[PDB]
Amino acid sequence: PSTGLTESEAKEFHGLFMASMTLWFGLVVLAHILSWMYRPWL
Amino acid sequence: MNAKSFDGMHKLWMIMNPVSTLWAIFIFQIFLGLLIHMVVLSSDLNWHDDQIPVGYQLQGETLPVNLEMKAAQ
Amino acid sequence: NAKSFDGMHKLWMIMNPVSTLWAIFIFQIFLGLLIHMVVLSSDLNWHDDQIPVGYQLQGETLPVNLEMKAAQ
Amino acid sequence: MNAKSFDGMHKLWMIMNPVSTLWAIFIFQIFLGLLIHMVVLSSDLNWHDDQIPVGYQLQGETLPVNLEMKAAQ
Amino acid sequence: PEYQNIFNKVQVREPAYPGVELPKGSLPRVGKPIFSYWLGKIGDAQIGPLYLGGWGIASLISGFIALEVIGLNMLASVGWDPRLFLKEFFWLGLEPPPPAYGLSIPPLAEGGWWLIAGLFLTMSLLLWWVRVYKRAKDLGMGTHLSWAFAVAILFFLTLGFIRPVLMGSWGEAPPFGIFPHLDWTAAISIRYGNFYYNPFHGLSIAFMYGSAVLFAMHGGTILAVSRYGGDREIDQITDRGTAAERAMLFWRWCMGFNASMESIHRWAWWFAVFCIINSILGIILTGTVVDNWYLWAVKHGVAPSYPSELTIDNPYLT
Amino acid sequence: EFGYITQYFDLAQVTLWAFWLSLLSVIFFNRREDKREGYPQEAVQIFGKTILTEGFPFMPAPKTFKLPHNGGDVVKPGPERPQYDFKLEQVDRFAGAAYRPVGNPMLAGVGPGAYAVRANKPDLTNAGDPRIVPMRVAKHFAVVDKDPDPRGMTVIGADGQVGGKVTEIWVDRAEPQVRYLELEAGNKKKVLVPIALCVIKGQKREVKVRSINGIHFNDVPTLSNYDQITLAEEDKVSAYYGAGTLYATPNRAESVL
Amino acid sequence: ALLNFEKKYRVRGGTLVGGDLFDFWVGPFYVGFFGVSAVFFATLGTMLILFGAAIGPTLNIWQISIAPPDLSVGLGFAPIREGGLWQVITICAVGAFVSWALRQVEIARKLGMGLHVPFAFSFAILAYLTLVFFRPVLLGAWGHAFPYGLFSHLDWVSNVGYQTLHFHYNPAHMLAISFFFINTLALAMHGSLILSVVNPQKGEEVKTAEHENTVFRDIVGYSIGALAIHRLGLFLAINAAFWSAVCMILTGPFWTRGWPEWWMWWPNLPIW
Amino acid sequence: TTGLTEAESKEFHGIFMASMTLWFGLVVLAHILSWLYRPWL
Amino acid sequence: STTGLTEAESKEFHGIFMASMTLWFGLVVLAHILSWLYRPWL
Amino acid sequence: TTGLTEAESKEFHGIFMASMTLWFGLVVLAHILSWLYRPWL
Amino acid sequence: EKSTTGLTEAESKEFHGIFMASMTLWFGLVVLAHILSWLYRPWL
Amino acid sequence: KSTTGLTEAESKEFHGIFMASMTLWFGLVVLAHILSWLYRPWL
Ligand code: BCL
Ligand code: BCL
Ligand code: BCL
Ligand code: BCL
Ligand code: BCL
Ligand code: BCL
Ligand code: BCL
Ligand SMILES: COC(C)(C)CCC/C(C)=C/C=C/C(C)=C/C=C/C(C)=C/C=C\C=C(C)\C=C\C=C(C)\C=C\C=C(/C)CCCC(C)(C)OC
Ligand SMILES: CCCCCCCCCCCCCCCCCC
Ligand SMILES: [Ca+2]
Ligand SMILES: [Ca+2]
Ligand SMILES: [Ca+2]
Ligand SMILES: [Fe+3]
Ligand SMILES: [Mg+2]
Repeated sequence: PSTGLTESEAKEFHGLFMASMTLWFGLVVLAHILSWMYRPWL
Repeated sequence: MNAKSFDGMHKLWMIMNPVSTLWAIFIFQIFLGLLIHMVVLSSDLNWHDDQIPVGYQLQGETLPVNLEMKAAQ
Repeated sequence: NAKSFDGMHKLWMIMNPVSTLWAIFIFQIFLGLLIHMVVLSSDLNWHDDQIPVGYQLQGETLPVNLEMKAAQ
Repeated sequence: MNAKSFDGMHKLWMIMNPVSTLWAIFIFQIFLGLLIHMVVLSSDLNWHDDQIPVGYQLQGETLPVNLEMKAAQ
Repeated sequence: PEYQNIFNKVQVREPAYPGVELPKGSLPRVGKPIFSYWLGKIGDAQIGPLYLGGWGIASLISGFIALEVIGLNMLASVGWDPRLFLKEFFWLGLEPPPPAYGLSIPPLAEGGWWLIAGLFLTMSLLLWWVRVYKRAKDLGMGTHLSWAFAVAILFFLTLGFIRPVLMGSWGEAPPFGIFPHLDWTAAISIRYGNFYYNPFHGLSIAFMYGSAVLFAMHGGTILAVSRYGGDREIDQITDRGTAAERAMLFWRWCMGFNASMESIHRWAWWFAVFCIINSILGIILTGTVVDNWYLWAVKHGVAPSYPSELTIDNPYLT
Repeated sequence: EFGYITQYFDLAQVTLWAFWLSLLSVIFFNRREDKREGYPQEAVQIFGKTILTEGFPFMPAPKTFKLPHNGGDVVKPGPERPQYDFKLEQVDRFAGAAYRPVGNPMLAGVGPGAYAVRANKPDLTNAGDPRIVPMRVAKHFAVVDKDPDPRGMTVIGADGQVGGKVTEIWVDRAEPQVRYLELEAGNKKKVLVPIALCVIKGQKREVKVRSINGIHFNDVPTLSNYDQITLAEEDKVSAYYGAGTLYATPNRAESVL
Repeated sequence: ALLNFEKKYRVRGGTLVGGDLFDFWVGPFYVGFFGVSAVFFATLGTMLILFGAAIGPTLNIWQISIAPPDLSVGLGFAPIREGGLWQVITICAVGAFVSWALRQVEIARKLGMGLHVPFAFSFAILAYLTLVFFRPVLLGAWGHAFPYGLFSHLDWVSNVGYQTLHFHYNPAHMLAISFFFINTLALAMHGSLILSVVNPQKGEEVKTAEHENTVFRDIVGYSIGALAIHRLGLFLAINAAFWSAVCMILTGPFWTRGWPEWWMWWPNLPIW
Repeated sequence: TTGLTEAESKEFHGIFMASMTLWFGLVVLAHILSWLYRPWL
Repeated sequence: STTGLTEAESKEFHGIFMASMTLWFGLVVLAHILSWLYRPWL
Repeated sequence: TTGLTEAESKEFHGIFMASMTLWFGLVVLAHILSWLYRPWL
Repeated sequence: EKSTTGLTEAESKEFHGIFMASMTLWFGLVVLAHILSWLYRPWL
Repeated sequence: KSTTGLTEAESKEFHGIFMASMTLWFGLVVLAHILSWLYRPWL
């Protein structure tokens, strides 16, 4: 415990971190689909 | 292994500080956002100055009122 | 995927609320100034586009100013 | 809810200092006032030098007394 | 005469000091401290240890990538010969893109390496900023050193990124050399009509002269009362002794007003920062608002007017 | 046309005004911070009455330093400790005249021999220990060879006479360096001399102290406990050596040319 | 007015010239023989600058100018309207600057302290004397010095610089600029550090010397010390002034080509 | 943290909101006058 | 407890924070609809 | 916080508002005269 | 005497397991990106 | 005397793994160069 978090606290943080990152990447994908529909670059 | 190889992963936050990491991630994301927008604006894909769907400065120079005033001088 | 964000309110037990509020406000003001300046430097500029009319040009061609400039 | 969600808002002043905040707001507003006036004065919307409703330097150069004095020279 | 206190006559050693304890959760400090006799003749003799965390490693990776790029292009400009590199070293440089390319990304040997080195140097300085801030704040001190550093970074970004973007060309930025960057300085003065008639340039020169004056005055005054324990400024601030009293009487009697042992450091701070603030303001207006500083100074009633006696005929009018 | 003008008002002009106003305003704030020590000042009136004046701009509101290791609070601008008991006679009958010491000038505490009234506690390290200590209390220090060890040398005193002999070195633990030399004088007392008033000659094995005379080393102020020094005592010692720069010889205060 | 603690330090003695006649204060100032001299010379110089502005074309503050003689006068004496006024003012200026330094010495002697400040001022004085006395004497004419005028001494600086095609390549000029830049950097860091240690994070105690050492050893790996930074300061400022004086005594008297051509000694070493 | 109780905070909030509303009203009025005199869009 | 807020205080703050952020984003959307009606940029 | 009681604050507020009103009155008068002499819009 | 990190042998084994798994996954993604790029714009 | 605190057994262990790793690295280098020579010979 070099950060002072126990294993339960780490599990909790990890759960919410992974959920948030997944939601963020979803929004990124949506932005790119719109951009491809408007101005395809490849 | 290869199915349950990433089960210890939650222990990451017992060696890395969560709040420091959050702040680092946010700052890096903002910097990268600004950078990619500036890189795409400096290419052929630029969307502010492409005069689509219309050029507005040129539209203002050729209004009938402005033309009639510029004729009178 | 609907019970994933339950513990979210605990965010404020590790991040200071007042510092975060101030950071957000300052960042938003800086970004507001920046985007206004970036759009004013483009073809979308709305102060100098002479729409709906050019005002300096309007002042140069007033009949009183024209008649005074003719007497010179 | 959509009406009762801003109830505890008044507690804002239990974590933010009211006097500091007031001073910050006032100073920021004055700075922004000066800035917007200067930004609009540097555009086509300028209202001091547009020579409307009349040009005053030009009016002074063509007064009959000044013209008659400049003719005698 | 009397001892002037310029060199240490007798030196003493104790075991190295590892440093004030950091908050829990920190990385250890790297290095075993060594001692320098020659550095100890004039100052502190210990070298190291050093703190390398997250931000100061990303910085130092960025900076060294940038340095490798700059060095290799300077070396390619002489045909890879290290003998010629040492021979003509002050004349070599990495040059910006040709101005006709605008703000696009040019090919690599016609300005793209300049662009790469600029990007990596920028990132290096911003990561270093975060390091300086956190290092001062983790020990519980005020963050005054980060404010001044921010001002300096802003001047580096103004001449180099902000002004070239506002002008529409990367070819308006300095190159990476010694004589090449001096040439850039002279040319930008010649093109925009004489920087001596830029008023922000005059004000920053006022504050650079003032920095030298003020620091000669302060360094002198504290060495002159170090016999009464004046070099220990924190104690003279929180418990005013005779050293501070004599130091403030000297200036009061000499020029009519004085500062205190804590206030003189605010004067120092500001004199060093106004120099660079005026630097930013003077560069940001050149070219984008004013096209000839001498004609500006003539329009606002500033330039002298030497007597003529002759007439020279402009041959473009004939 | 080479110098044609389109418009008189521009941005450079306005920005220059703004700078004139942003300076002119840090001057104000710095001048106010300058007056947290030594104020309100004392203005002498037409016929001798003294009032407290405050200057332009006025004094700031007090701020607090919180000293470490329960070393108390310091408010500034705040009260002052009382002066001691200097005696002085004015020389000419006007407010701007100079003063003369009344008794023995060396033992008077006026002129370059004045000192301040500090706390009667030692200065501390980050751990709570006294900062300036003799090298027998700090058992980990050593003089670097390559340098003349002053322990043993004599203390010639500016007129050629001997003052005493060096017996100890006083070090600074927070920043390792020498601060004082301790010596035994002619009447067998232990007195200190600051290292910044000593010229050390290794080969002659002498320490020359140009400030005071040889017989003057008998009257240097002494310490309470010889395992530490307090702020007050530092001031007294240093001030005694500084009084000799003008009072040692009767010819020192007497117009070079 | 006197400070709270000032009265016990206002004693007599410590002077160089004069004696007990000029040993008094006027308000906060200390006068002395050299105080009288300095104010005398400053007043006279100022009034002569103003008169030289009155006989010129304008009293605009930015466009006043008093110029030195022509080069044909040599090291002689010029008419009042064509150079002699400049000579009288440049005598007054020297008188005032030296008076200032000696008054400083008197004050420091009275307060019991070392003579570091007048000694550092001496190098500014030396740079001025290089520009008005030494360089003109070596080149053979007073008309090689600069005129007295804001904006008008800047025209002098510009044209003198371009008499060597590119003055940036002057070696002593490079060295002096190095010292100027490093001095501003050092002053910023010193100011910041002391302020930071006595104004800590809200609700903390004043920090110590150990904190001062630790912060710079953490950031950079080396800390110079609280007494050596004052030394480093005196050193950088004095060196800036010194190498400025050298760079001007080299230009004209000892080198008449372009300054880039001097550097040609380096790539012509027979060792590459 | 600021020493204000909940009643004092409620009081301050009341007056703060009233003042901000009045200020924004004056801003809107200034812009209506400017649009009548010199329309910019 | 690193910030000294309990769990109830954090819940309260979170409620009002989310409401405020939603209102701000609503105003942003409205500004962009007006701008698109006046001067379309894509 | 400022040492003023509520009565002292009421007194100060009375005179402050009166003075500010008089100042703004004088400003309005100056602008009416300037508009009569040299209209700028 | 010798430089150590305070990890026992069990902790080192654990860290090593997860480190190797993560590195393998990262390299897999890199290979996939390059196959797509070769299909779109071959460079050799 | 300058020393690292490793005994002789620890040194033997470290040396074994160090030599294995270096050999594997050099093998990969040789493979990269054979491919490059097949594609674009430089001598
Ligand atoms: C031709 C190219 C397209 C374009 C293509 C893309 C593509 C592709 C992307 C963007 C993305 C973004 N674009 Mg875009 N974009 C264009 C023109 C613009 C213009 C403008 C002036 O023209 C602006 C101001 C924007 C601004 C933005 C941001 C909203 C966003 C980057 C956010 C970020 O950096 O998060 C960094 C900050 C954090 C990660 C902080 C952590 C999370 C914080 C706390 C929450 C912030 C909320 C976030 C801003 C989204 C809020 C929306 C709500 C869900 C309703 N774009 C043009 C038209 N743009 C990216 C995006 O939308 O991400 C989803 C993206 O992938
Ligand atoms: C085209 C012109 C050339 C150029 C031509 C010259 C010339 C010519 C000179 C310099 C000199 C200098 N140049 Mg150059 N220089 C150029 C570009 C630069 C650039 C740059 C960023 O490009 C920099 C940073 C410099 C920097 C410098 C300094 C090294 C030096 C000025 C300091 C000095 O002289 O102190 C010395 C200080 C003094 C002379 C001050 C005297 C102080 C007196 C004693 C006290 C006065 C008190 C006053 C009257 C009291 C008023 C009292 C009121 C009550 C307040 N130059 C360009 C390329 N440069 C000057 C120099 O080196 O001279 C020695 C010099 O002559
Ligand atoms: C084409 C452009 C128009 C123009 C368009 C606008 C528009 C649009 C606005 C202004 C606003 C302002 N204009 Mg205008 N303005 C023009 C020309 C001028 C000229 C001039 C020399 O030509 C001047 C001197 C002004 C000055 C002003 C200020 C009165 C005001 C900025 C207030 C501020 O910064 O508060 C900031 C400071 C604070 C908030 C601190 C606290 C203030 C307290 C509460 C008291 C201040 C008194 C207040 C300014 C006026 C109240 C007077 C009434 C009797 C209540 N304008 C030209 C004609 N102007 C703004 C305004 O009117 O606000 C309502 C505004 O929205
Ligand atoms: C062609 C381009 C359009 C234009 C397109 C846009 C678009 C799109 C947007 C703006 C937005 C803004 N525009 Mg606009 N805008 C134009 C021209 C102008 C001009 C001018 C002089 O020409 C000015 C002065 C403005 C000013 C503004 C600000 C009111 C606002 C930026 C807010 C901010 O910075 O948050 C920074 C500060 C904070 C976030 C602090 C948080 C909130 C705090 C508590 C208080 C803020 C009050 C807020 C400023 C006002 C809203 C209150 C309402 C009366 C209810 N625009 C031109 C005509 N503008 C933004 C906006 O409206 O936001 C909703 C926005 O999305
Ligand atoms: C075309 C332009 C007009 C012009 C248009 C305007 C307009 C519009 C205004 C002025 C205002 C002023 N003008 Mg005008 N003015 C012109 C030419 C001049 C000339 C000149 C040399 O040409 C001068 C010297 C002045 C001077 C003045 C000041 C009296 C006054 C600003 C006061 C101030 O700063 O208060 C700030 C200082 C304080 C608040 C400190 C406290 C003041 C105390 C209480 C006492 C001061 C007395 C006060 C200044 C005058 C009132 C006294 C009466 C005799 C009863 N104007 C030309 C002719 N002028 C302003 C004004 O009249 O104010 C009411 C104003 O609104
Ligand atoms: C013609 C060339 C191709 C191209 C050829 C390639 C090739 C080949 C590769 C990329 C790769 C990447 N490309 Mg590409 N790419 C193109 C155009 C783009 C554009 C754009 C604006 O045009 C963008 C923004 C990107 C951006 C990216 C990144 C997603 C990715 C780099 C990851 C990284 O930096 O390491 C960050 C690494 C770390 C921080 C350490 C390890 C990561 C760990 C596990 C934690 C980080 C979180 C997460 C995994 C981050 C990556 C997100 C994805 C899930 C991979 N490419 C064009 C069309 N690109 C690389 C990639 O795919 O990696 C898999 C890669 O090999
Ligand atoms: C015309 C020239 C050829 C070319 C000829 C060569 C030759 C010859 C060599 C390389 C080598 C390399 N080339 Mg190549 N290369 C070309 C174009 C590229 C391009 C590109 C964008 O064009 C890239 C990104 C690369 C990248 C690389 C790296 C993978 C590698 C250097 C590794 C290193 O520095 O380890 C330094 C780091 C360490 C020693 C630490 C330990 C290593 C870590 C753990 C893993 C690193 C990657 C590893 C070797 C590969 C993954 C593991 C294996 C799949 C098992 N080449 C062109 C097409 N290149 C070298 C190499 O691959 O050796 C193995 C090599 O000898
Ligand atoms: C042989 O040597 C080896 C390889 C072994 C290494 C040795 C290294 C050596 C000897 C290096 C010598 C270096 C020297 C002498 C360097 C001289 C440097 C000087 C004096 C430089 C002076 C000024 C340069 C400046 C001010 C540059 C400013 C550039 C900026 C701010 C760049 C901005 C670019 C950005 C932010 C990127 C934008 C790109 C993008 C992608 C957004 O565009 C769209
Ligand atoms: C009433 C008796 C005193 C007379 C007044 C003193 C006048 C002083 C003389 C003027 C200055 C002297 C000129 C040279 C001074 C030294 C140069 C450094
Ligand atoms: Ca478009
Ligand atoms: Ca418009
Ligand atoms: Ca008008
Ligand atoms: Fe200092
Ligand atoms: Mg070049």
